[PDB]
Amino acid sequence: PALYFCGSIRGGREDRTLYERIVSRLRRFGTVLTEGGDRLIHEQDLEWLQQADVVVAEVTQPSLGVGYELGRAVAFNKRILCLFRPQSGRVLSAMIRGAADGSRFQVWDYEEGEVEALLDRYFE
Amino acid sequence: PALYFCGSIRGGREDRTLYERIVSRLRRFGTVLTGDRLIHEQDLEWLQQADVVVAEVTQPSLGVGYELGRAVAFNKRILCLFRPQSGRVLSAMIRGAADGSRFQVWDYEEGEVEALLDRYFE
Ligand SMILES: O=P(O)(O)OC[C@H]1CN(Cc2cncc(CO)c2)C[C@@H]1O
Ligand SMILES: O=P(O)(O)OC[C@H]1CN(Cc2cncc(CO)c2)C[C@@H]1O
Repeated sequence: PALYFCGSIRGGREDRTLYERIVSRLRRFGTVLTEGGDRLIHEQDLEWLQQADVVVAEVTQPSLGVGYELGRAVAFNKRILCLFRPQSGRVLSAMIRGAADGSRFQVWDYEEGEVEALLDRYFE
Repeated sequence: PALYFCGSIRGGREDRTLYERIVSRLRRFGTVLTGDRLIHEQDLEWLQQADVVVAEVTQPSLGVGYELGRAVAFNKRILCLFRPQSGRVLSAMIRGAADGSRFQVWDYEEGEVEALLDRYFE
């Protein structure tokens, strides 16, 4: 299983420690392809994105990059899991919340402390 | 001339005034189109029926980025407006998706937005 991980960087790194947690778990389930010059980045991740079997994304921290990766990932027909925290106070965008279909694209609300648990349940 | 605008909403509304300015100008030049699943499907419709997607991308937003991802995949023509005065560095997914031709990113100053839009639209 080849896994692509999306999570905010230039939109804010508020959740970096959580991203690391989320990635540490994914490496128990597969290789993680992720992690003028912005053109290299764009070009490289678009290739990794093409190769993934699951696209896992943390969508609390608003970010253009994460949004665009999801848009290209829907186009490529990839299987997509999004993770959102209602505790944050924000309201997930409707473009994300309503691209969900309940299987190929899923969106799960969670509390930050049980992310490993949830991850175990999805990749089983 | 069918026009789709995107700007931040559930990821921030600091630029609401500036969005109104862009929409007003957009209307000179053409038709402007602007449950959560209704919204996603209805918007994905206009996005498809569009001939050019204009996004203001100064403020980070999942939905503007998504819409942009889908428009690159609908090979639609795209123009992005970015404000260095915000102090943000724009996402590399946006600056680097650009090809100078069918996908453009222009850095402008808040005052000149009307002028930029006039140049873009002959
Ligand atoms: O928050 P961002 O920055 O807008 O997008 C964040 C997403 C886009 N990423 C690709 C990327 C990787 N290294 C630097 C950049 C510069 O942005 C972008 C991975 C991340 O999931
Ligand atoms: O900031 P957002 O919400 O993440 O995305 C912002 C873009 C998504 N919009 C579609 C939309 C329309 N009515 C409510 C919502 C609630 O999101 C969203 C147009 C806007 O260009």
